[PDB]
Amino acid sequence: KKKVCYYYDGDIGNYYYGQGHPMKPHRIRMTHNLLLNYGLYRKMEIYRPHKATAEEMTKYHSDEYIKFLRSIRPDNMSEYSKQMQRFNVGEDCPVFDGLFEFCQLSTGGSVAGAVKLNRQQTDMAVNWAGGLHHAKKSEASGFCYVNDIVLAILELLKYHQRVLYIDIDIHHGDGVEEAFYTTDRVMTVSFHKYGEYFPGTGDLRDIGAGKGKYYAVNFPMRDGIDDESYGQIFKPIISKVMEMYQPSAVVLQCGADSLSGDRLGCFNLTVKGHAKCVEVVKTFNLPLLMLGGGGYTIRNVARCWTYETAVALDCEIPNELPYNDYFEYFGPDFKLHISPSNMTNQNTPEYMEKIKQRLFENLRMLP
Amino acid sequence: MRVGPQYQAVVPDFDPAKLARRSQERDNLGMLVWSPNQNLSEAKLDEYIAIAKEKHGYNMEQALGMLFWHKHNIEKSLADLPNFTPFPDEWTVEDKVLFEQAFSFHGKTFHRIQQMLPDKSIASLVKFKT
Amino acid sequence: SMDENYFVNYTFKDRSHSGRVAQGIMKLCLEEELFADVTISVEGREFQLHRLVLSAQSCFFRSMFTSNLKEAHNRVIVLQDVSESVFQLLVDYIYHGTVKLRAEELQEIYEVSDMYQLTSLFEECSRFLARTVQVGNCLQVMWLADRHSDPELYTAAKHCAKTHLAQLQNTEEFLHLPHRLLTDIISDGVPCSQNPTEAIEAWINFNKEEREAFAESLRTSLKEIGENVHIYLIGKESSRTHSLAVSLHCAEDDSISVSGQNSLCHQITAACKHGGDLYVVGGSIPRPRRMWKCNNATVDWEWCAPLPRDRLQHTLVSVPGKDAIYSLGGKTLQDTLSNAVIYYRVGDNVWTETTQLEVAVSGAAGANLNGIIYLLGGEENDLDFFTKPSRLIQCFDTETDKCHVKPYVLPFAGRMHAAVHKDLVFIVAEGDSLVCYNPLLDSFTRLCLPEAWSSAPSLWKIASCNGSIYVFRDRYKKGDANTYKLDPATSAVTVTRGIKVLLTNLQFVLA
Amino acid sequence: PGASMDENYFVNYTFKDRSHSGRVAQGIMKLCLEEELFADVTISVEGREFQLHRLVLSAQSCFFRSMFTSNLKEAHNRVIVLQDVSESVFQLLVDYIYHGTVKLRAEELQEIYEVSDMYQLTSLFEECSRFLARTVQVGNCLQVMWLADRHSDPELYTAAKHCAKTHLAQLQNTEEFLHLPHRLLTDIISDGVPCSQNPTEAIEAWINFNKEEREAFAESLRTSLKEIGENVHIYLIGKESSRTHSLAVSLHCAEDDSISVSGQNSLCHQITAACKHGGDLYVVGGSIPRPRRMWKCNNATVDWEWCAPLPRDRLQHTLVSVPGKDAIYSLGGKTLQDTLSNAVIYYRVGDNVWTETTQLEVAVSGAAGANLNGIIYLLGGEENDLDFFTKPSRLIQCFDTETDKCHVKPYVLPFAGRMHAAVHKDLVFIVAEGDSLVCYNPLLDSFTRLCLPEAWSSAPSLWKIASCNGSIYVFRDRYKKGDANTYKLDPATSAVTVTRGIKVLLTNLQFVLA
Ligand SMILES: O=P(O)(O)O[C@H]1[C@H](OP(=O)(O)O)[C@@H](OP(=O)(O)O)[C@@H](OP(=O)(O)O)[C@H](OP(=O)(O)O)[C@H]1OP(=O)(O)O
Repeated sequence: KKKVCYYYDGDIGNYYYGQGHPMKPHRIRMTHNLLLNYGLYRKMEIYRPHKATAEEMTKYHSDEYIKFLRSIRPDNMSEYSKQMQRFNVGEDCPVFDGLFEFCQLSTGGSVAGAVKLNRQQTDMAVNWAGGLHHAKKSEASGFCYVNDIVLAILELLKYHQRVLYIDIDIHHGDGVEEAFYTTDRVMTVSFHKYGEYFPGTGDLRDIGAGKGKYYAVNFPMRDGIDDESYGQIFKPIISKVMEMYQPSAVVLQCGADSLSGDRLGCFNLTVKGHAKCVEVVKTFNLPLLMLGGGGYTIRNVARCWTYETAVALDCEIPNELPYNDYFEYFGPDFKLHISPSNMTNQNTPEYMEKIKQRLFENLRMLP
Repeated sequence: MRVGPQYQAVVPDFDPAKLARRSQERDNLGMLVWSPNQNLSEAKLDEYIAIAKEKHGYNMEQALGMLFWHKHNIEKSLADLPNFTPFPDEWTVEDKVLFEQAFSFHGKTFHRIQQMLPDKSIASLVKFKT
Repeated sequence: SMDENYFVNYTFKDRSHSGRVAQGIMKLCLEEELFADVTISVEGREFQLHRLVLSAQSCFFRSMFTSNLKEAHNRVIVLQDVSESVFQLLVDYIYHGTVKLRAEELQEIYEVSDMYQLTSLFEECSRFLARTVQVGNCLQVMWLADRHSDPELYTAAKHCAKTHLAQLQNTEEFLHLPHRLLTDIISDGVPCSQNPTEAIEAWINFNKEEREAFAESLRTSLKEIGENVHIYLIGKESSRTHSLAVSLHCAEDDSISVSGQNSLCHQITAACKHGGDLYVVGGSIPRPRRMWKCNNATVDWEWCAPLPRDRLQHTLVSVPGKDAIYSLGGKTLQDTLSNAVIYYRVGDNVWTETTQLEVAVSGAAGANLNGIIYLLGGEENDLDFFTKPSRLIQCFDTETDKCHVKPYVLPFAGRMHAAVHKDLVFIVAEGDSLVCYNPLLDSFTRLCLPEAWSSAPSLWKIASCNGSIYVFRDRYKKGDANTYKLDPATSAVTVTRGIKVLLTNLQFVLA
Repeated sequence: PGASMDENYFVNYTFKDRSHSGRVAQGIMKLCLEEELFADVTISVEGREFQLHRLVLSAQSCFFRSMFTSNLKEAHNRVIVLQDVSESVFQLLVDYIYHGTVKLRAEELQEIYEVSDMYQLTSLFEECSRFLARTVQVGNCLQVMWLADRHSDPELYTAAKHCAKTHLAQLQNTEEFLHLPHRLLTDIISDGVPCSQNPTEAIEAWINFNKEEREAFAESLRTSLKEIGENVHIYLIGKESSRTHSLAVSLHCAEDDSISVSGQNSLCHQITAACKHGGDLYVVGGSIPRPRRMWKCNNATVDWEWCAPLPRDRLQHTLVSVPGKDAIYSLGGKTLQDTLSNAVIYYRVGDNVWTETTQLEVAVSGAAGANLNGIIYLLGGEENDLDFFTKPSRLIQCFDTETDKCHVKPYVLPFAGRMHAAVHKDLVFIVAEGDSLVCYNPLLDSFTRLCLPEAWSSAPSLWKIASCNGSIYVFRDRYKKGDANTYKLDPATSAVTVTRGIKVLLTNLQFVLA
């Protein structure tokens, strides 16, 4: 019977990255509608996030980068060409109308959730508009401009000695691992696909630098991992991290591109196998901040995030989707749960056991 | 992996005494829109939602926000909806026809669609199956 | 091998025994010609031969010599079904192992090799005949393959006969062929442009006394198919700045025409033409893993499963034998050459991983020959952390999932375009050179391209269709559809017309 | 192999059958032996009649070709008898001529050698000469040397000459050496004999055998008598149980089948690799994380002139000495980033400069190295799999130091993991865990396997191998209390004995170098 808080801004779904861009901010509007029509909206506290000021963003990002983000518009792209080249903005991180407002809303939801958890006013905080884990300190990467996870953790670090960050996106959380690479107050755990893949980092040999050595766990994967293998490897590693690190707050990034049938991912998970991670994390009774992430098949993202929000509330919802404004998006089955494909799992038990044993050896060296 | 002062974040300094000190003040961020009430009955909430829907075209979110406004009391909420009915975006059939023609000419470039539809913002064009 | 030790006793096997024996036989029986024990008289010319070599090379002569008869045991053997020249050719092949094959005496060598049971020469002559089959000799070659029980030559001749059926009707050789050969011709599926029905009526009306009873069976087995010939011309137009995929249809007289177009709204890093469909791989530069599929009928783009890895300048090869599309090699976004091999199952919509290449290359050209992928040229990994042009050939055997590197090298190095014509690969690179590669004989052949276009060092693209090779220019000058038609038999090029789509840039030419 | 212009596959071209020679050979074997057809000559050896074919005999040898052509009476003769060859030897030669494979034995080796020389059977003659040089010893060194003199064989002559020079003391008083020709004795002495043989006494005895005619030759022998130092050495280093300093022990083993300590040296540096080049020791060491300190200073060299450190920081790399180029090659290894390396570098002793070379086909570490006439063999080790970890390897790689090319052999070793290799008489002897010893013949691409004494196999002890003068010594890594467990193996009869008398105090054996 914990308390769950929900952050949502009604205008987040009206921002368009561009034509043919895989990133659709509309996957949060359909998630919100599914939550409303499933009855889970009435079960939590609903907040309208504040717009994070530029001064809050510069707690991590540089002042020049935030100033460029505030100044650039599609109308005046001619005068900033050198600035766009320097800050990695324009090719894959396009300049679109209302970019800074989108960043402000995404950052404000996460920071408000972290503040709410700091004051012991809630046990869980949800923000599906956040979770942009690729943005760097002074440049944009991977559809992300402002790293709100880093700012949320920096808010949490004001009150908690140790914070644990878990990332179940199919991509490496390079923006968050880089920021907290040389500190032991944050341990960054990442499960990701490795080998000629974006972003190119996340090696098993990357364990931390300087004062924060052994405080960066990486679990490289192969193609086609399913629910059974993911469940077999997730619970032991997380239990060992809990035993060794002993954190006081958790930030969980629930990226939905590790589902089956994604437009950009190559895993074979389902909605239940995705939410098993949320179920496992929830058993440790620590403050939790549940953030969004990837996910490029929009209906699957909506289903996964709705089921994970139901899991957080400890509420059961029927497999038959209710009537919502986007009922035509979920046809023709009109079911909440998806079925896996027939791809082969390249993660053989020997490889998985070797990686797990190496990670266990690395975790036992924690001071 | 790049290690440097311009790559990493400046974490605070741990202050054990200052942890459980300031968690009552400063700034609470976000605006409360809805909060559960245990004394409220499920049947009463469902009936209020149904009447708000088939009385003035109030969706679930708007009716829930109105109920939170009147201190979770249904009686003062059933007699306050007609005072200010929330007229939605007024998309006339003419404007829809212009949107369809602009989409046919240009496509999903809302920047160009706004050129011949200047009375609508881009956020209104993105929000606006067949 | 357990009691064998190199200090007391062991078995010594000479690996140079066979070559030494063969060379000694050639040197003894060619230059000096001693120890001749048999005499073969062909058209009045006596050949002093050795029955040991003859019996070791063919079962016909072995049974002639061992199981002796009146003619084969008195003093001499006289052969009457073979002329002097072809018999001298066969003697040269038997004794030396090397023979010069000409198309002017191909059928006679084929028949005599079948008679004397020289199986390797028979297979080579059959491959030559299937290469050079055309309209005028189609039914004659069909007769030859049927009489000599040659399946592959039969299918080659029958495929050539079905696609030119309209021209065959006015010929007596088509009116005189029997019922069964016509069932094999019809059943495979005749294109509608050849008017199979008119051919059937003409054949059945040639002699209506004892042929009308076959009408029902002939009409029931008739098969009509769509447009099986296709070339795709992904490129950029002057007006539309995104892209354009243009379809090309080639008629029976070897003329290309535009049969459709479909603008591409994304940026493309690789393309392929599995079957009659077009597959493109692209998206963005950081993540070039998204895949789409197009059909000329649908005029749309259906998204497929994403690539398991994102690479640049990888090779897309279509293997219709296993119904899959292969992605070999490439260059990662960290400027590192890749040697991974992954294939895509069209029926399942699933990507899978296979064995890796021996050498990691990028920018190579891909060609499929009966289920074997050849990786030609590209970019190799230079020692000093750089990359250099590649001139080696890699052989990925699809059936057994194995990779090999050919000991020989291509005549040229770098980037090139390949096309499979008949059982051969045509390769074109920068420098006005056209190379025909025969992977079964491990040999190359250069066709000289006129130096009229040597001033501009532009890329060249080649595509093949029903008996000719079309060569395309990457850098099209304004208002000039410069496409040339190559005839491999005579190596004569000819400027072609009929293309009226102003493609300023030619990015991909698919089959 | 250029692209032809006068040939096109649609008009006319040249077809060459690559299966012609094999088919011809197989047909010849079948017809001639399984069915015995078309025989045109008869050869009689010791009353045994052979029905052979003149074509097959003339295609293999020039002796038989000139014998058969001979266009006179002696060519067209019914039966030709041969008198210098036994029936069994002729049967073996016929089998070799017709099949291409023969079974060589040491009891008939000299007869086959002579007959193959007489009949111009070049490849059989070369293989017989290699076999004869492999198994030369005291009892036949002079006889083999005189045998190779009549047949003009340089390699066998040098092998027998080295065998006779190394054991001159035993041959000094023998009867055969007394009637040695002057040129043969000059060839023996001028090569350079060890000081333990006492060549002066031998030449004095030879002169005293016939003082009348050999007196004039006395001065030439004294002038041409050159002596050399001791280079037959085994350098084994190790760590004592109670001492943390590695001690390098040098051994000299004479022809009397006895091995003894020649000296000891103490080194206080942890050692990751070592090699024996010439007569002096080369050691690669260093402290973490800079393990590239090549050793130039000790009490035996009394110098400190900074022997060129390795330009790469690697572990478990292979140090192989190539005396032909006076170079030491450092192949493979594992870098500090836990990734296997395929870097090959060499070190010229006179130049004192490390130079990079072409990489290996695969990256390995811990592989055994062996030099066979300028070709380096990397055997075993560990290779990467499940691509963050390593897996034991059973691969063979060759590195030709002349053409600077690397190849991977199609076959694999019978065992995998960590091995120790020793080159003994143009053969590589490889040992590993499991008490199995493997002899490798790279020329024939074949293995033979002896089973070492498995009386003590439960102990997880490593085995080291070092060849010495026709005998192989096997060293036990885990020595017992008071037991210097060393075994001497004679590869001819596969008899393993015990060599008590060598007083090694090293509890743990790190490197055994030869
Ligand atoms: O080509 P993209 O930019 O990646 O986007 C298109 C399309 O957008 P456009 O109409 O601007 O081309 C999407 O529709 P909207 O988001 O604009 O409504 C739609 O994707 P969703 O269904 O996720 O919205 C579609 O994908 P689908 O084939 O699933 O309809 C997707 O991709 P295509 O390139 O395949 O059309």
